[PDB]
Amino acid sequence: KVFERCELARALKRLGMDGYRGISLANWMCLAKWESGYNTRATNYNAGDRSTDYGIFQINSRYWCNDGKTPGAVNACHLSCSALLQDNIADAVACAKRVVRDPQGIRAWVAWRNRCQNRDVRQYVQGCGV
Ligand code: NA
Repeated sequence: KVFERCELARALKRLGMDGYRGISLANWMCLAKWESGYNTRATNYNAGDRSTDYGIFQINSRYWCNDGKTPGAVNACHLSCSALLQDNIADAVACAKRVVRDPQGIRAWVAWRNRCQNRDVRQYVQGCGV
């Protein structure tokens, strides 16, 4: 599923993402925008280390979910990576919450640093009623 901007903003707020571990909703929106373009089925193979990024937040198979083919990987979210490709984003949100529970927080995603950090991210949530 490819979510529309405000549709996604409203869903995330309902899922308790606004202010989660100090992270505003607009930041989560900026991350989803740059990682997948709000697309839940997005997958990206990293030829360099044999891992794959899954779903709306492009969560990596090396530390977060299990896809069985990634070398020396863990499954911290305790989920099959398939769970991160559903139209229902409940599991992906639960896993994203787990990711930011580590010291790096939202910085764990390089895209966030490149395109969201220190920028005016208000545009991502404007007019959505959140
Ligand atoms: Na894994």
